[PDB]
Amino acid sequence: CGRVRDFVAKLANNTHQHVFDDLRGSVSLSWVGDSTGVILVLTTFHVGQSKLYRSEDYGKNFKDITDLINNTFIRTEFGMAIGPENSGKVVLTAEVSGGSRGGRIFRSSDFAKNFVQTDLPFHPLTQMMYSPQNSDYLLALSTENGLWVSKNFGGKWEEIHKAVCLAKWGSDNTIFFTTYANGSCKADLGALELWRTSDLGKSFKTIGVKIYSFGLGGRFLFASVMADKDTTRRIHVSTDQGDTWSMAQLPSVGQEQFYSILAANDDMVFMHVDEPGDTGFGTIFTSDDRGIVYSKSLDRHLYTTTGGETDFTNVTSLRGVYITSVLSEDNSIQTMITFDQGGRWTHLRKPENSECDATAKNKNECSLHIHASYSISQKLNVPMAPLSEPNAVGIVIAHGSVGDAISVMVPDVYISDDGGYSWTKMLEGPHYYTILDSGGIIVAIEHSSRPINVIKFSTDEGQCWQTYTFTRDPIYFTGLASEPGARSMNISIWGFTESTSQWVSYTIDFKDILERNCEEKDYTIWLAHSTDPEDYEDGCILGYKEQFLRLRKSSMCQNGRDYVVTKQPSICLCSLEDFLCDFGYYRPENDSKCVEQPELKGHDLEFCLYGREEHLTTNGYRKIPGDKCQGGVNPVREVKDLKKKCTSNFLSPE
Ligand SMILES: *[C@@H]1O[C@H](CO)[C@@H](O[C@@H]2O[C@H](CO)[C@@H](O[C@@H]3O[C@H](CO[C@H]4O[C@H](CO)[C@@H](O)[C@H](O)[C@@H]4O)[C@@H](O)[C@H](O)[C@@H]3O)[C@H](O)[C@H]2NC(C)=O)[C@H](O)[C@H]1NC(C)=O
Ligand SMILES: *[C@@H]1O[C@H](CO)[C@@H](O[C@@H]2O[C@H](CO)[C@@H](O[C@@H]3O[C@H](CO)[C@@H](O)[C@H](O)[C@@H]3O)[C@H](O)[C@H]2NC(C)=O)[C@H](O)[C@H]1NC(C)=O
Ligand SMILES: Cc1cc(=O)oc2c(CN[C@@H](CC(C)C)C(=O)O)c(O)ccc12
Repeated sequence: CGRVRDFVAKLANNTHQHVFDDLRGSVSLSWVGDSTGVILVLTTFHVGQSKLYRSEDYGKNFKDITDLINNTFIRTEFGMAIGPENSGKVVLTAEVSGGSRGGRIFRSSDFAKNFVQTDLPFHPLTQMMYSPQNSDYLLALSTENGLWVSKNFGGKWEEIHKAVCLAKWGSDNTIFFTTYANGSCKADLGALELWRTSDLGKSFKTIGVKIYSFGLGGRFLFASVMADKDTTRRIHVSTDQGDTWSMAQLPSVGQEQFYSILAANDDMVFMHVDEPGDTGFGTIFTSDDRGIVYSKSLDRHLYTTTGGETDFTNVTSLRGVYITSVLSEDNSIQTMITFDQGGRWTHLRKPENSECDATAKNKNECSLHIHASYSISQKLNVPMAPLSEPNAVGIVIAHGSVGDAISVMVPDVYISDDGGYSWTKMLEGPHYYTILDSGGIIVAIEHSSRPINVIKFSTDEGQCWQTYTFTRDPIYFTGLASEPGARSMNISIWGFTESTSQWVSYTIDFKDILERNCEEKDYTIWLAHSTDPEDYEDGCILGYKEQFLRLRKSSMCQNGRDYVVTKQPSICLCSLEDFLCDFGYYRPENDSKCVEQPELKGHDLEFCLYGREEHLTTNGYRKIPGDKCQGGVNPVREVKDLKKKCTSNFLSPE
């Protein structure tokens, strides 16, 4: 096919070895800041000692800064707490003598050039959490279940409430937290009170009662609330930060049951609801843009209750695309993909040249299935979960199998450049994989029981590969590290030599491999979501199309750190398919027409009794959240009031 020439020399001077000498136990790695190059490596020993290393070169060289922490012992439970973005804030938690009045931290605002020791008034139960708004604002939970806040980068701490189960930063330095009264968080479960502070503890407002748990995603604030004189509970939603609430359109659940936010974005959430009775699976619902009304997206979605693992995956390299696992009747697992944000799920098309396996009832006809958290947890030979990056358009890389179900065999690696519509076997056998330069470079390391001296790369998005021996002394591979955001040319291969064992890291700079900077000609026009190009609506997803400029497979050049994914939207005519049925409406049959329910049952009937004025009254149709369509069809009909229809059956008092 095609390759890069004289590459060996180009990677020769760019391969940078660093040996880590003393290392043991927990090894944490933290990137600090974007486009800084700062990496922290924290190690701990036990009968012990903590070693701390720093690199400004993206891992090409480190320097032992343990002398900055006074060679004291860092507790790994709390790891390295890194400030948001380029703040440079770094906080480590030291272990203190048993009798100490309070804990102790080592903090740096300088990207760990200098640290300062600070004795705390308390003992941290949790890692310290930075306010996303202001990186000098931190909150922590004490072992006494106190809520402590620092206005200056952990220098001074104030205890704002004395009983707290859970606490979170919202937007604008807001703090949400749950509290208890009588006794342990555990005991008062369901009886918890939900509070909010917007002043950092000057004043509070209790925005919920009978609270079980809460959580944030997108614009939504979710709270689980227990039913009066009952063992069950249900979701309530707030977009006003607790000021007003509304009951969700979801079913209630018992105590063995749970809710989970699978994904949330400014438009909506995917809510997973556990099935009653230890199924190991649930149903996924997608919400409307209020987070109030829930369409039912997927049945028998696999989510384990203990050590809860779900293969649910945002495919971040193309808009609207998500993959996940479902549990079949034959008790086997199948991967499904949605291109529309959960309006439709379907099996993943299999590679043209792939062959079906034993799991498949027909040798000619089967599909592609993806290994993800679940496979991993069951200890199938799976080095990495699925990878995609938003700056690498359409690209998805995953271990998988081709057949009627996820198979237990040793998986090859598969790739897609179109966002999951079509696939190809990228490499045979399990590999660790990473994306550099927004897809300009793909890198892979073989997964082996025995040591490896070799790395593999592709500049054509996985179509052909080349091989580079980065060391004479082969190592046992322990991981890849590369700058978050997939924009660098720099990749770190982590491992240890055969023993007297020690860790080493070989960091490779591809700057010479692609010497040429990409230019306008190197990009070609690509419509995302194309199915039938003769169709006027081809590629409309959620009301609109996007056309991209993508880097040619053939063209090899660096995209650049400043690279901008450029795309243009086309606004499609609204059709009924752009709407979801509103409360008390459903799509019977083939027709996409939303029609009125004859009567509301189950949680529909629950809501209908217990809902509120806005949602109970309806147009029968709402725009799918995030759906940008213009013109064409707007359903025309008058808002009705459904409260009468539910209460219609009940005898009412005077
Ligand atoms: C599945 O993965 C997709 C790819 O990552 C997700 O798409 C991304 O969604 C996020 C959030 O909706 C978008 O984030 C951007 O954030 C910046 C930050 O600016 C500020 O925005 C508001 C202020 O108005 C506030 O939240 C903060 O102050 C932020 O600092 C915005 O300026 C952007 O306009 C945009 O909102 C990404 O743009 C988007 N990526 C792509 C490639 O479209 C998708 O949401 C995921 N699905 C789910 C359900 O989570
Ligand atoms: C691969 O790793 C190397 C480090 O080994 C990274 O080197 C860094 O390169 C950037 C730009 O190429 C340098 O940035 C600087 O930016 C400021 C802002 O204008 C200005 O002083 C200069 O224009 C300068 O270029 C940075 O100093 C440099 N750092 C080191 C230690 O060499 C390189 O960025 C990595 N490659 C990629 C693609 O990320
Ligand atoms: C795996 C798992 C098991 C479980 O029992 O509960 C989970 C929950 C709890 N969800 C809360 C609702 C609230 C947080 C919005 C609730 O169920 O009341 C998760 O959020 C995520 C994962 C689990």
